[PDB]
Amino acid sequence: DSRDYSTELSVTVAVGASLLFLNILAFAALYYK
Amino acid sequence: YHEHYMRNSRAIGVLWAIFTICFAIINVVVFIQPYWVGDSVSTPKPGYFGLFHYCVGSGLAGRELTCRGSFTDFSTIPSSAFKAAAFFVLLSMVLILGCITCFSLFFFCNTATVYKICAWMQLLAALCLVLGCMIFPDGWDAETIRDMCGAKTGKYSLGDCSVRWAYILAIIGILNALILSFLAFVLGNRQTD
Amino acid sequence: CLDGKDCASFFCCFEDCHIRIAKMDSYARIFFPTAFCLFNLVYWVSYLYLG
Ligand SMILES: CCCCCCCC/C=C\CCCCCCCC(=O)O[C@H](COC(=O)CCCCCCCCCCCCCCC)COP(=O)(O)OC[C@@H](O)CO
Ligand SMILES: CC(C)CCC[C@@H](C)[C@H]1CC[C@H]2[C@@H]3CC=C4C[C@@H](O)CC[C@]4(C)[C@H]3CC[C@]12C
Ligand SMILES: CCCCCCCCCC
Ligand SMILES: [Cl-]
Repeated sequence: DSRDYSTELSVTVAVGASLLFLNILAFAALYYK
Repeated sequence: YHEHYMRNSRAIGVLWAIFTICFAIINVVVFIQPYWVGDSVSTPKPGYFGLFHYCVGSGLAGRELTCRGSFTDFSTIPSSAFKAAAFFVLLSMVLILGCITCFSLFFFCNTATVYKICAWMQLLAALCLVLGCMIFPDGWDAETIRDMCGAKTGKYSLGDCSVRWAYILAIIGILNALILSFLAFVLGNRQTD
Repeated sequence: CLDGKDCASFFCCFEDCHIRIAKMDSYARIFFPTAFCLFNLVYWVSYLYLG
């Protein structure tokens, strides 16, 4: 096995950034009077 | 204006619940899956380990990954720091599941009070997940971990091994929990208006 | 507390705070089945699929 973890970390960071961005959109919806 | 106000509050509450369930799934996955740290090209032996479970290769140019560890039996956990981290990551999971249970209180109890109850249960969950992430690196001196990663490994030092998806997913879970906690606080104060 | 409330007024419930004890049976009617259902979901998924 090629003991390299770059694609795995990349997809994990992508999913995490997506979820965090959705939560900042939730703040955007709230704080926008 | 008020009907738009109520519609936005309701929708954002629904999305907050959805993201709470997503974070609960993340917490369960990181607690269970043993992919917090893993071998590298320069490592002596192959394998990986999580909070309590660890799998190591015998060292014969094959997989043959002998696997040992279980949270039910605290004897098999390599070190005390691992035990403490596994406890905190569980207390965090039991506290996020408690909020998902407390969603049922929205029928009867005042909505602001329930929002704040989950705000405080999510804040504590993030604090536990943060204490669990700070304490887990302290057990990297354990001889079992040192045997796989190598001599260079130590307390608060990766050495030759590299972090795998579970660790960064737990960090993302910390951030998500904190953001959801503030979201719940703002929603709870927003229903009162 | 950017809303303009006190730290206590923003991050704590003190409007009347318990007083709602007669409705304890009402909460437990749906709380306890919900807790048991969640416990079974994590319990069975953990042992059969994840590990
Ligand atoms: C795979 C894992 C699955 C996990 C599933 C977990 C499920 C856990 C158990 C059930 C909880 C059900 C809760 C339902 C609550 C419904 C409550 C409701 O009608 O919402 C109103 C507004 O609240 C709100 O916007 C708050 C809304 C909160 C909604 C909470 C439930 C969402 C469930 C979404 C599930 C998606 C799953 C996705 C998986 C990926 C409050 O009422 P109401 O105006 O009358 O008050 C008037 C007041 O004077 C007295 O209460
Ligand atoms: C009361 C409600 C809100 C929360 C209940 C929390 C439940 C789901 C928690 C509490 C203790 C947990 C268990 C603790 C230890 C282990 C051993 C591990 O190798 C697999 C997961 C498993 C089996 C956990 C599954 C989830 C669990 C049963
Ligand atoms: C896809 C793996 C899901 C693991 C169980 C999720 C439980 C969420 C909290 C009830
Ligand atoms: Cl176990």
